[PDB]
Amino acid sequence: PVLTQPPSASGPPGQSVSISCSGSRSNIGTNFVYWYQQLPGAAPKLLIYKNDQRPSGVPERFFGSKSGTSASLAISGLRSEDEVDYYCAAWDDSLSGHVFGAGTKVTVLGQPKAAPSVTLFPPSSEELQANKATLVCLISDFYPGAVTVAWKADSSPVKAGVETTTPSKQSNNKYAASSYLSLTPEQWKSHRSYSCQVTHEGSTVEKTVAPTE
Amino acid sequence: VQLVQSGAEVKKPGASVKVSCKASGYIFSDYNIHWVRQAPGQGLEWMGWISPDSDDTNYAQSFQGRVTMTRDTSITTVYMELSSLRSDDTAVYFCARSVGYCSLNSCQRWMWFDTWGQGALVTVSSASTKGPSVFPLAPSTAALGCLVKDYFPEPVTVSWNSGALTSGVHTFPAVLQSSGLYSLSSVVTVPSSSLGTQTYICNVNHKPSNTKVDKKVEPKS
Amino acid sequence: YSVLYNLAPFFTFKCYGVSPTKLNDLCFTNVYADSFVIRGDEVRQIAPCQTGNIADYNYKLPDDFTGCVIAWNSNKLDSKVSGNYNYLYRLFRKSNLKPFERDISTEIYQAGNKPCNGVAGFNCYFPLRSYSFRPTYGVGHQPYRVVVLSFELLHAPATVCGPKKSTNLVKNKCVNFNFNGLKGTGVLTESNKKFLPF
Amino acid sequence: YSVLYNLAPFFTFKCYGVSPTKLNDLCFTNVYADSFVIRGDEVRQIAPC
Ligand SMILES: *[C@@H]1O[C@H](CO)[C@@H](O)[C@H](O)[C@H]1NC(C)=O
Ligand SMILES: *[C@@H]1O[C@H](CO)[C@@H](O)[C@H](O)[C@H]1NC(C)=O
Repeated sequence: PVLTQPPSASGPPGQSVSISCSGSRSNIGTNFVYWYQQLPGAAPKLLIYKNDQRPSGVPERFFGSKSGTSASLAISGLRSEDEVDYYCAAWDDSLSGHVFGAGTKVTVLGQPKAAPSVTLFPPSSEELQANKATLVCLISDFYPGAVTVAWKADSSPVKAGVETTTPSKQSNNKYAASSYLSLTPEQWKSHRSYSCQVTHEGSTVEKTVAPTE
Repeated sequence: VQLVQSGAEVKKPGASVKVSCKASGYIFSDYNIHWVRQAPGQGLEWMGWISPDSDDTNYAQSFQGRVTMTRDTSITTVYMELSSLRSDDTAVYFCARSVGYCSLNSCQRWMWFDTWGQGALVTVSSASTKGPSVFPLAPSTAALGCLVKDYFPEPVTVSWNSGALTSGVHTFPAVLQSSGLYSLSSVVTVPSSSLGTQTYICNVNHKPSNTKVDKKVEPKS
Repeated sequence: YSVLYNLAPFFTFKCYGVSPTKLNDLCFTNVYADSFVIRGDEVRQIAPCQTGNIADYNYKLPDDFTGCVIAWNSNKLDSKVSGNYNYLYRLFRKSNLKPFERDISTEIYQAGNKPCNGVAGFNCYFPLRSYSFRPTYGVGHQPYRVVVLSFELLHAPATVCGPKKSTNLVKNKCVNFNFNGLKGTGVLTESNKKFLPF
Repeated sequence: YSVLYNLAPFFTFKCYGVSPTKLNDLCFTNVYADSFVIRGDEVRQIAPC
């Protein structure tokens, strides 16, 4: 009744990529299977219909078959236009409704190691007049996109009230993230200093701010 | 053919939402239109289809009574309405179209979707529409910016010097707080010599709440 | 039997047993109606002792038939752009069908000796195949809405026939009679015999 | 006598002599095939006399 699929797939250029999509005995075989591809930030489009039939305007590098129970396909080669996820679809007699897979985002397999840039900002005076305080730590220009944010109050780390973002791609294929610490204005003055520690690839960059500049 | 849909809308948990898809370039009287939903973190989930000429409709087991079907062949539009939507309905709506007539249940195994409509994005989260609060970040090569605090919902647009300053401008992605309100910051890299001469003003605009705040960033001694 | 002529012209009007010309004189006791749709090449298959598609695998007809069939074109209603997939047939089955027997299943045929049993592949295919009605298709693939108006002999008190006027009868006179479809010449006299109320 | 049904639907299937329903039971000694093409109005012309 459920149609499993791996979250993502990887493959070097000019090499076949294996995509797995398996279902139940009534989901596959009893009814035909269908495949669709979705552009990023757009609408999905039909790719493969009627089992092994190939439509006009779609090239021949897509070879797909449902086998007996698990539907698997491979792509001859890899290009930059093939960086789209694929959805496998089939009909279920017991559920009486269509089912779809999770999707496999094919990634084309360069950027060297870069130290992250950390900029920590003190809470604004206008925000402090509104009985609020927020520490803004900004992380930019690091590769690969895997960082861990640690907040230190003098010598005691703090865990309550921290909100961090997932790493997102920049314009120059770099990664960036931001961390926010909601703080009591009475607690900001009572501490000597606040530090934002960013751990990236075993290297830590720490910026320290003070209530008295 | 052309299959236009309604634009992006914002909503509140427990409320009702209504979207419509218009059919053009083909005969509406004998071509079915299917409704599918795509939420982030998972794949497509099927909802149902509507008969354009007849009135019989079929729904999924999870959405048997939650969804409603309305049609009007005079203007060739399909009206999709949802009542008592849950908090996890933040997704996009596609007015998928299939060739031929598939009013019966048994024709779905030979049925495929050829053309798809545009994504009707709806944002649902446990929060009310509240205007943002903008405060400057004084510099301490210099870094200055503005933090967009306590706004709902997405999105916000930030610009520097009304679009004149475009080099070194980075807009960070939003974050989800424990109170249900979003936070965002945007920093720009400027030379340290041009701090006491040039004026840097952040232009924060929030279209869902119709709030536009222009805050000037000044250094603090 | 007069409001069915304004629908559409009839491609065929064959009638085994009862002749169409005299549907008003007879009076039956029960009327059977079997409605389905066929394509243009499939019209001749609605006949006793036929095979291949319908009278062997889908809708078996008995050897003796005294009913009528009505066929007409329905290009204006059922035929759609790029065909209609609602109407199906069964092509694969292990055995034949008894007359007037309806079958339905979600199982798939086992053509060969391989025990597939729910998995499609070689020697295991779906028995139901869809057929479409495209405008580009010829007369051999067109929607032909047909009905099977099955009948039977007079072995019961008659119920359904035409609105013929029933005049008052006379006794002890040489007068023709028409009692529920049967006609003859004679006299009607009261008899002292006994008939069980059934 | 099973692969000919998957080709195309049959406009006519009239059979003189042998009945189409029982081709499996008998066993013949000589099979002759004569293939040609005709128009729609000449379908009925394939008949004796
Ligand atoms: C069939 O019913 C429709 C419904 O109003 C009617 O318009 C049409 O004339 C009918 N067809 C006949 C009486 O042949
Ligand atoms: C006739 O032969 C061709 C040759 O490959 C094949 O593709 C086609 O399916 C055949 N027709 C049948 C089996 O009806």
